[PDB]
Amino acid sequence: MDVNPTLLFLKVPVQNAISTTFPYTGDPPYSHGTGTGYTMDTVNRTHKYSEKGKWTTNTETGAPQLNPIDGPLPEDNEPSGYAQTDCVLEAMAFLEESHPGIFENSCLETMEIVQQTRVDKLTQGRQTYDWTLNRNQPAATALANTIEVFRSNGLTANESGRLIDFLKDVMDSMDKEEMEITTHFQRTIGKKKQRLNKRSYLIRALTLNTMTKDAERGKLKRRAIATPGMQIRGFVYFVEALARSICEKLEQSGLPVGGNEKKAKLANVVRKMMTNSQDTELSFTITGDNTKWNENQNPRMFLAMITYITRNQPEWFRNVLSIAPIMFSNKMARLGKGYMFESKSMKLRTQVPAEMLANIDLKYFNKSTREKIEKIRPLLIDGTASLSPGMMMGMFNMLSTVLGVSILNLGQKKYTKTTYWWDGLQSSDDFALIVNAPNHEGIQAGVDRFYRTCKLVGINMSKKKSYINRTGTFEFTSFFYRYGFVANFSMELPSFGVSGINESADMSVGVTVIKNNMINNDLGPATAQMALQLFIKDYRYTYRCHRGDTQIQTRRAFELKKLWEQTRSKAGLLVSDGGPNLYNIRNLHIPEVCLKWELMDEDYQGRLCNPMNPFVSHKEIDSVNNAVVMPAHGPAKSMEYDAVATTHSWIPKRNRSILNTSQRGILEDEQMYQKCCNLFEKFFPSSSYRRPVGISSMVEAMVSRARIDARIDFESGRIKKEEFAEIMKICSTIEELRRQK
Amino acid sequence: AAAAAFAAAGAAAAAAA
Amino acid sequence: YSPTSPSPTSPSY
Amino acid sequence: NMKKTSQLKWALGENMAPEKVDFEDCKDVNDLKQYDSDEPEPRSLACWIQSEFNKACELTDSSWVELDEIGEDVAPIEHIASMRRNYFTAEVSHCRATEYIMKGVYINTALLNASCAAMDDFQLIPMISKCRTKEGRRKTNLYGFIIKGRSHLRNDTDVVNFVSMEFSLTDPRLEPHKWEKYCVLEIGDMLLRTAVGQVSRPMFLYVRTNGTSKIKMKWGMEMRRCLLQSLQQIESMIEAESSVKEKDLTKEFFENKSETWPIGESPKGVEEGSIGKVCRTLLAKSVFNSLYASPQLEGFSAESRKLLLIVQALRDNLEPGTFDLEGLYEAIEECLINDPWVLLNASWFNSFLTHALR
Amino acid sequence: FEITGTMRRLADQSLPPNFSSLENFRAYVDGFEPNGCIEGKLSQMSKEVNARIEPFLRTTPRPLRLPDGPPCSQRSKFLLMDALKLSIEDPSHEGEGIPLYDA
Amino acid sequence: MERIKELRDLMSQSRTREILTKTTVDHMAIIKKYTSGRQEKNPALRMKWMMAMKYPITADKRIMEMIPERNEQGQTLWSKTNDAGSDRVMVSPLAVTWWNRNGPTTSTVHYPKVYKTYFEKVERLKHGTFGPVHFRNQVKIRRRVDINPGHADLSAKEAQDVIMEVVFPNEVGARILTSESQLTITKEKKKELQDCKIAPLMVAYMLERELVRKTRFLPVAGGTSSVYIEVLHLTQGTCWEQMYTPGGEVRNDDVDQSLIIAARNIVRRATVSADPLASLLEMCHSTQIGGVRMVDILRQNPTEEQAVDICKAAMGLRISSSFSFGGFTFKRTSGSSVKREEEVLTGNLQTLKIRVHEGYEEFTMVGRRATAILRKATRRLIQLIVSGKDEQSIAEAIIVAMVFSQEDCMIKAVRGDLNFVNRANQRLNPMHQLLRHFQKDAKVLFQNWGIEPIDNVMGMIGILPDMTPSTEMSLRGVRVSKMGVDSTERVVVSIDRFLRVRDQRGNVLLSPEEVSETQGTEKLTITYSSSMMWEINGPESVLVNTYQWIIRNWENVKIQWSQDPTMLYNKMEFEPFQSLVPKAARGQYSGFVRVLFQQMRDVLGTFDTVQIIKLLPFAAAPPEQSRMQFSSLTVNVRGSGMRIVVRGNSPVFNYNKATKRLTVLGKDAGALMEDPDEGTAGVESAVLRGFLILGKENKRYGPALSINELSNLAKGEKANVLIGQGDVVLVMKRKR
RNA sequence: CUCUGCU
RNA sequence: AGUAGUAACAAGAG
Ligand SMILES: *O[C@H]1[C@@H](OC)[C@H](n2cnc3c(=O)[nH]c(N)nc32)O[C@@H]1COP(=O)(O)OP(=O)(O)OP(=O)(O)OC[C@H]1O[C@@H]([n+]2cn(C)c3c(=O)[nH]c(N)nc32)[C@H](O)[C@@H]1O
Repeated sequence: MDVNPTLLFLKVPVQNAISTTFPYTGDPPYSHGTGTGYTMDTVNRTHKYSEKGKWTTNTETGAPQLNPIDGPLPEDNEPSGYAQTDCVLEAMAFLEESHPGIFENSCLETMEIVQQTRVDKLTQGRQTYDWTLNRNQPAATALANTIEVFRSNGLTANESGRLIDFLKDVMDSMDKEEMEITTHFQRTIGKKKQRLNKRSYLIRALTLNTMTKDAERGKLKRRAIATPGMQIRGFVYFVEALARSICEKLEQSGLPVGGNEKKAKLANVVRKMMTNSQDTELSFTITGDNTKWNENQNPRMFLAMITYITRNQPEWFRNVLSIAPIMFSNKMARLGKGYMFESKSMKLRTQVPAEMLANIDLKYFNKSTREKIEKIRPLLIDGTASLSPGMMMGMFNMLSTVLGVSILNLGQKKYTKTTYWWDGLQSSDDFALIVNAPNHEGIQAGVDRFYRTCKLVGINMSKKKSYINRTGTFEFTSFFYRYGFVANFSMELPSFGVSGINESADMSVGVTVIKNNMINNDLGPATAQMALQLFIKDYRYTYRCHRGDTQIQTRRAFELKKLWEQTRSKAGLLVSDGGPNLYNIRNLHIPEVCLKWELMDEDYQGRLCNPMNPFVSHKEIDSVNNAVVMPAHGPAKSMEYDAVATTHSWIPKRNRSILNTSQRGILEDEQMYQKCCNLFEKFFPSSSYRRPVGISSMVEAMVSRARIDARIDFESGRIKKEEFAEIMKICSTIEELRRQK
Repeated sequence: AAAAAFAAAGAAAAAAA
Repeated sequence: YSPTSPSPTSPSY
Repeated sequence: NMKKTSQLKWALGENMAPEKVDFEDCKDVNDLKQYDSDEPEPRSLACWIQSEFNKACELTDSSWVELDEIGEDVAPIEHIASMRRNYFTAEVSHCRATEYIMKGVYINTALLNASCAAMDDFQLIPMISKCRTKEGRRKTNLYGFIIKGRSHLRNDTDVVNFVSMEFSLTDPRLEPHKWEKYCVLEIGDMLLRTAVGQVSRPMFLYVRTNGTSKIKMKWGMEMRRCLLQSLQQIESMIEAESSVKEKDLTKEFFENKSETWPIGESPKGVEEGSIGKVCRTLLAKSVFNSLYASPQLEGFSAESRKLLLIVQALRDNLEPGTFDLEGLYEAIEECLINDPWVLLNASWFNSFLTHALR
Repeated sequence: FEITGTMRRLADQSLPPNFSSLENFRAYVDGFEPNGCIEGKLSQMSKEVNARIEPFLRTTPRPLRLPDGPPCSQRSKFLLMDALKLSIEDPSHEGEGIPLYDA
Repeated sequence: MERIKELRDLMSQSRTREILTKTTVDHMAIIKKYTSGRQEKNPALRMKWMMAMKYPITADKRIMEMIPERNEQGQTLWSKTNDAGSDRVMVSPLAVTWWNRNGPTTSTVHYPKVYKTYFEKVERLKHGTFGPVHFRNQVKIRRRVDINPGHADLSAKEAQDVIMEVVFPNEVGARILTSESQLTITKEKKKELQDCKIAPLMVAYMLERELVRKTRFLPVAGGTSSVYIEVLHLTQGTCWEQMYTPGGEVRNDDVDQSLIIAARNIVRRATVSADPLASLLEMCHSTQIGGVRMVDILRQNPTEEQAVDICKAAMGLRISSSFSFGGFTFKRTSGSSVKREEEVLTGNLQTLKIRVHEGYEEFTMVGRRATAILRKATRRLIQLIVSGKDEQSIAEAIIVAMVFSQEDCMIKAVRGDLNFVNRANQRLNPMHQLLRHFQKDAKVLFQNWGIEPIDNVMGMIGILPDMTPSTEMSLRGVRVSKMGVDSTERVVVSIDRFLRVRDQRGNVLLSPEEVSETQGTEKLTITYSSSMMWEINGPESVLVNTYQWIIRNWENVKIQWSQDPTMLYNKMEFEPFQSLVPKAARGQYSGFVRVLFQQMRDVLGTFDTVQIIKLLPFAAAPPEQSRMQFSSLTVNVRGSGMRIVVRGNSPVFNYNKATKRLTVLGKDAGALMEDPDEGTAGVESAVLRGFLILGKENKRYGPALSINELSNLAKGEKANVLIGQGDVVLVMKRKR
C-alpha cells in the first residue's frame, strides 16, 4: 500500500486540483553568495544570440557594442536577437491601421502626462542604482543625491519641479566635461570630493546594477536581475507611460490591468475569440513563454517603435520618448560583488571585487567561471560589461507587450490572407495564442507562420516549455484556465501568517487576507475558520501576546497578566493585550478596535486610544493604513488595510548595520532631514496631508508662518503680550542667524 | 418641481466659451 | 466523530 | 547553555570558517582558488522515503492540534462552517503529519528564538511536543535535544549549526544508507509492553551535526500553513459536489464514505481512499514539501505541473501537441539530483503516467 | 527638448546597422509604408525554422529517468517515523512551563 | 513657543542651518523621503527575528519621561539608545503593554465620529438580519463594484476641499466652498470634530475614506452595493448563498436600480411564459429586493422604467409611461417605435452596434434645470424645443436630444479617444458613452449637425452652435422657447395577458418589446423564493442551473422524453433558458431540436444522453417547421451570442468522458450516470435534420460537403459532409 | 574593548 | 564535519 498523492489526478482534473502541485508551503530557493557569475552568464548569453550581428566601438564610452538588427535571418529554432527593422515597422503600421488613432491619442495623453509630471514621481520605486555611491539606494535617496550633485555642478534648472526639466539637467550633466561628487572615507570621518571625467561619468550614468533574484519560485537555477540608475529612470517613466497608454487601448494587452481586472479582461477576450470563431473551424490554443525574451528584446527595435509611434508629433516629444532606448542601447552592466576565493591549505577567505576581473589571473577560477571570464573580458570596461544588445531584466515590459500584441494582431484574416487566423493574449514574455483554421493542416500552417513572424521580430517562442491543445483550456502568467479561470489558493498561501508590520496592522492584514481569499480564491468557510485560528495562534506566538489567563511564560507575560487582572470586561481586550479572539466569518471586515469597542473598559479604551501616546508615528498620507506585500509571483503589491491607529501601531526597530560602515553620514543626514521636516509640519500641518509648494527656503516659510500665527493668536487672545514679544524676538534672532550664517 | 430622476454621464459642455 | 481506517514510536514502558 | 567543550566546538563547526583577509594580502597563496561550485552529486531513490510518507499519512490515537476559539457562531453559514471544521479537525488532529508539523514548528521557533537571544553560547533546546491522548490526558513528550551553536546570522541564508540528538527504536544497521549523516549510539533498553507480553528492545540515539538558515527556520515556524494547503483543497473538492447536489455533503463524505478518490497504488492495483484518507495524504504531501523544500523541489514541481497539464489535455481528448517534448523531459529530469522527496515525487509522477494512459 | 552633444553621438550609435544618424532614421521611418516586407522575409527564411507540432498520444510520454547514484539518505532536521518520545502523564498545557524542566 | 524655539535651535546648528536655508519648499517633497533604510523584502521574517530582541519597537523620545524605565518586575521597558535614522528611542513591547495597563487615559468619545466608516460597518452588521443558507451552483462574475460609496453629491475634488476646510482651515488656500452640500457637511463635521486631539492626518485620511467614492473589481453574485460588498465573503460562496440583509438605511438610488433590474428580469422571463401576466404576478409576489418584498416596493417607489411600469400595471398601480435618459425623464406623448439592433461606424473610425428605434415618435423632456418637447424619426431629430433656464441647461438639453436622436452626423461627430469597452473589455452602453463624450465637449457635434433658416417665430428664438441666441438661423430642428414650458400624472392603465399595457382609449403604451434587453447587475441582492430558485438570475446562472436540473431529474427526464416528450418540452423549467434564446430563432431552434429528438426516438439505438441534455432546453418553444440546418444554437449572454454546438464539444457545453462530468461555461453541473442503452456505436443520428451520421469519411462517396448546401441530397445517397471542428464525416439522407 | 544580525 | 548547491555560511567591521 504505497500512497501516491499524484494518483488523485486520475479522478480530479489537474486544474481543479492544481493547488496540490505548488510546494509553496516550503521556503523559496534563495541565492547564496555573489551574483557576478549570473551577470556574466547573462551578458555572454545575450551576446551569443547576436554574434552574427555587427560589432562597433562606441565613440563616447569607448566600449564595444553589438548590433544584431537586420542581421542574417535565423536558420535554426534556437533563440535569436536578429530583429528586422522593416518587420517591426510593418507590425506597428498594421497595428495602427487595425486600431486607427491609437498612436495619436496615446501620444497626446503622454504629452499631458509629460507636462504635468513632477520630479517627485521618481521617488516611487525601490532599489534604484545610485551612480554617486556605486550601490543600490532607495529611489528617493538616489534622486536626492543626484539633484544635490547637479546643483553643485551648476545644473540649477530642476527647481521648477518638472520631470522634463530634470531630464534636461541629466543631458546637460552628461555633456559636462567634468563632475564633482562627495564621498565619505573613514580612517574619524572625511568628506572627500571626487572628480569624474566626461567618459567616466558617462559610463557610470549608463551603468546598470545587477543582483540575484531571491525568493524566486518555480526555477531550479537562480537568475540575475538588474536595476537602473537615476538618469535612466526619468526617461523610462515617460516611455512606460506612453506604452501603457497604448496598451490600455489594445484588447489583447492585459498587462496594464492587474488582479481581477487582469482575469476579467483575459476571460472576456478569450470568450470573444471563442465566439467570433466559425463553428466549422478547428480551434486550438497555444500556451507558452518566450525563451530568453528579455535577452532578445533589442533596444534599437524599441527606438524604432517609439519613432514610429511619435510620427508627426512635436520634435521635442519625439526626443523625450526616444532618449531612453538610445541610452539603453549604450547601456553597461555592473558585475556585482565579485567572487570569493578560499585557501584550504592556509585556511583563509578573501573576496575579490568584480572590478578586478579584467586583470586577475585565470588560474584562481574553476572551469565554468574560467570560460565565462575569458568570454566576457573583451566587453569589460571600468568594472562594467558592455551590454548593448538584449534587455537585461528590462523595465520596458509595457513596450515589449505592445510589440507582442502588434505581432498578435498580425493574425487577422485580413493580414494572414489565408483560411487560418490567430489571436490571443500577450503579457511581457507570456502569451496565449488561439489559432482557428478549417483543418489540422491549417492550424499547423498558422502556428508555423506565427512562430516565424515572431522570429523575424526578435520574439523567440519557447518550444521547450510551450504546448498546444484544443481551444478551451490554457495557462497564462500562472493563471490556469479550464473553460473558465479556476482558483489556485496555493499562490496566496505565503501571504498568510504574520505579515510583520505591527500588532495592529498585522491583525488587520491577516483578517483582511482571509476575507480577500474567501472572496477571490474560493476559500471555503470552514477553511476560513481554520485559517483564522492558525493566524491567531501564530500572531500570539510572534507577538508574545497570549491570553493573560494562560500560564505560558514569556518576557511579556507578566504585563499581560497584570492587564488581564486589571480589566473588568475581558472580552474587550485586544488580542495584542491578551484579550480573546472574537473574530469569525461574520466580522472579518471589521477592525478589532471597532469590533471590541463596546466591550472595552473605559480607562483601557482611553489608554489604548490615547492620541498622545509615543508609540504611534505618522508619515505622509501615502504611507498610512497601507502595506507592501510580495506575492509568490509578480511584482510588489500595495495592500490597504482598515486599522484604527492605537498604541499598537508602532514602528519596528530600523536596521542599524549602517552604523559601522563608511557611509554612516547618509544616515546622519537622514536624521537631520527628518528633524527639519517634522518641524515644518509643526508649522504647516497640511504638509503631510498634501505636498506643500513654494520657492522660498524652509526657514523663511516657517518664520513668516510663526509671525502671522503669533499675530492672529494675540488678536484672538490665545497668547499674552509677553508671549508675543518673545515669539517676535525669537523670530528676529532666527533672521539674524540666517543673515550672519 | 422640475427634477431629474437619475442623471448619468459627466454633464456640462465645453462648447460654451 | 472518531476517525477510522480499514507501538514502536510511542510505547508503554 | 553548554560549556564550549572540544566535542561541541567541533560538532558545531567553531572556528571552521577561514579568516576573512584582503585579497592583496593573499594573492600569492598557492592554492587560493574560487569556492567549489560543483554540481550536487546525484544519488538514487530508496524505499525509506516512501515508508516515511506512508507513516506520515497514518492515523494516530493522540490529537496534535489544540486550536484557539474563534468568535461564537451566529450566522447559519457560520454553523455549517463550524460543523465542517469539526470534521476537518477530527480527521487532521490524529494525522502523523500533524505531529510532524507541531514538532518542526516548535523546533524551528525555539531555534530561532535562541539564535537571536543568545548569539555566542551553545544552548540546549529540548525537542518538546504536546498531544492529547484519546482518553483526554495531555501528555508532554520529549523527542531528544538540540545543541544550537553560535548564531551570528547576518544574512537570511547564513547557517547556524546544531547537534540534534533524537531517541529512536530503529536499528540503523538494518538500513545504513538512510543514516549516512548520523552517528547512532545505543544508550538504553526499552521494555515495550505488547499484546503477547513484554519484549526488551534496544534504544538508540541518532546524533548528527545538522544546520539551518534563518529563512529555513522562519518557514519552519510557518509549517502550520500546510494544514491550509490540504484542508482548503479538501473543501474545494467537497463544495463542488455540494453545489451539484444542492446539499451539504460533508456528512456523507466523512461518515458515509460514499465518495472515494484514487489515493494509492498497491500490488492489487489502484486503491481508493475516502475523503479523510485524501485529506491526510494531501496534508502529508504539504508537510513533506515544507520539510524537504529545496530548489530541486520547486523546479520539478513547476515542470511536472506543466507535464501534468499536457497529460490532462490528453485525457480530455483535446489532442494536445508539443513542440519539444524531449526538451521538457530534460528540464524536468534536471531537477532530480539529490533530495529524496523530489525523487519520490518523480517516481509518483511516473506511476501516475503509467496508470493514466492505460 | 533637444538632443545635442553627447546624446547626439549616443543616438547616432544607437541605430540599425545601415543608418548613420538619428535624423536619417527618423526620416526613413516617417516615410515608411508597409509593402510586404514581413512576407518577403518569411519567404527568405529557411523552412527548417518552424514550430512543428508532434502529437502527444497515449504512447508518447516515456517514464522519467532517475539518477543512479548511491541511495538517497535522510536529510530531515529530525527523525520522522523512527523518532521515539519519552512522555509523562503530567497534563500541563501547550506553551506552558519550562521545556527544560519538562525534558 | 516650543516650535519657534526648535527652529532657533536648528538654525544654531551649522549643518542643519545650511540644510534649512538652501532647501526650498518644493525640494522638501524630495528630501522628506530621503532614507538610508530600504524596504524590507520579507517583512514577516524580519518581524519574527526582531520579536526576539529586547527592544524592537521605536517610540518618541518623550516616552522616557512618561513611562518608567522598568516595571515592578524590573524588566526594562525602554532604553537610552537612539533609533537609527531618527530621534526615536528603542522600546520593548513591555512598554506598550504597560501603557495600555496603567497609562494616562483620556476621552475617546470622538473616536466613533472620526472613524465613522468602521463604526458604521460595526453598527450595520449588528442590525443585519440572517436568513437561511442555500446551497446552489453559484456563478460569480467579475465586475467593478463599490467598496466605499462615498458622498455621492460631492465629487472627489469637492471631498478634498471639504477635508481641507475641516482639518486644515488655514491651509485651504484660495479655495471656497460653493456647493451647499459642501457647506452643510463642513459645518456638521467641524461641530463634531471640536477639540479633537487625534492627529489631523488621521482625521483627513478617514474623511477621504468616508467621502471619496472608491470602486474595485471583484467576483460577485449578489448586490453590488457597498453594504453587500463588504460582507461579500459572508454572503456569497462557491457553492452556497447566505441570505443576509445589512441593517440601517439604504440609498434610494441603489434600491431603485435593483428594482429596475428585478423588473427587467421578471418581464423578460415572463414573456416566454404561456400566461405572461400570471407568471409576472407570481414572480412579483415571490421576489424580494434587499430583503424587502418586491410586491410592496413598487407601490412606494416611483422610479420610472418600462419594466417597473409593466409590473405596476400588473398589480393595478397607476403607471407614468416614462423613462430616464441622460438625466432627463422622457414621456412618449405620441407615436410608437420598434427596437432593432444595427451597426454604425463612429467619427473616430470605431464600429458600434447600436439599438435603433424605427418609427416616428414624440417625447416630453423634463430635467432639473431644463424642459423640452421633442419629435424624432428613425435616426432623425424632426424637431426640438428647449426651455432651459440658463445657457448651460439649454446646451445640456440640446446635447441629450442630439444623442437620443441617434443621427448619423451625431455618430460621425465623435472625435478624439472614445472607448466603448472598459478596461475589462466589457461592452459599454454606446448611448451613455456618446452622452459622456459629447457632454465633455460638444463643439464638433454642433459644428457638424447643420443650421436651419429660422423666421421670426414668436417666443421661439433660434440658437446657434456658439450658444448665442439668433433669430434668422438656428441648429437644424432646434428652437428655444422663453415661455418656460413645463407629465408627472400617473394614468391608470389596463394590462392584458401578454403584458401589453393600454390606456383607457386602447393605444399600446408599454409592451415587453420596448423593455431594455441589457442584463445589468442589481445594487441590492435579489432573492427569489419559488421551487426553482434561479428564474431571475443572469444568463450564465440560468444556463448552468437549467442543465443541472436536467441532470438531476435525468432519471424521469429520460422516461418522459421516450414516451411523452410533448410534456417534457412544456416543462416550465426551460422557460428562462428560452428567455435567453433570441426571439427570432426560438421557433426554428425548437423545431430543429424536436425533429432531431423524434428521429433519435425512431432510430433503434443511437441514444445519446449528452446530446439530449445539450439540446433539451431549446425544445421548449412551439415548433416552427423549416428546412434550414443548424451547426450551432445561439443563446444571449450579456450581449454576446454563445454558440452551443450541435455535434462536438464546445466551451459552452462540455462533457468530460474521463470523469463523465458535464461543465457549462466552466461551471460543473454534475455527472451523468452510465446508461447501458446509450450505445452510440459511432452513429449519432441526432445532429442533422433528416441525416444519419455514418462516422469517419472514406473518400469514395464525395470529397466533402457543407452543412447548409447538404440539403441538395434527395434520399438514400451517401456523401461526405464537413460538420464540426474540421472533422469531415460520412452521412446519408434518412430513408424517411 | 566598542559596533552590527537585510546595508 | 555539517547546511547547502553553480556560491556561499561555518561571524564580520573597527
Ligand atoms: O443601471 C441601468 C438602469 O437600471 C438598471 C439605470 N436606471 C434606469 N432608470 C433609472 C432610474 O430611474 N434611477 C436610477 N437610479 N437608475 C436608473 O441606468 C442604467 C440604464 O441603462 P442600461 O440599463 O444600461 O440600458 P438602457 O436601459 O437601454 O439605457 P439607455 O440605453 O440609455 O436607454 C434608456 C431608455 O432610452 C430608451 N430609448 C432610447 N432611445 C434612443 C429611444 C427611442 O428612440 N425611442 C424610445 N421610445 N425609447 C428610446 C431606451 O429604450 C431605454 O428605455
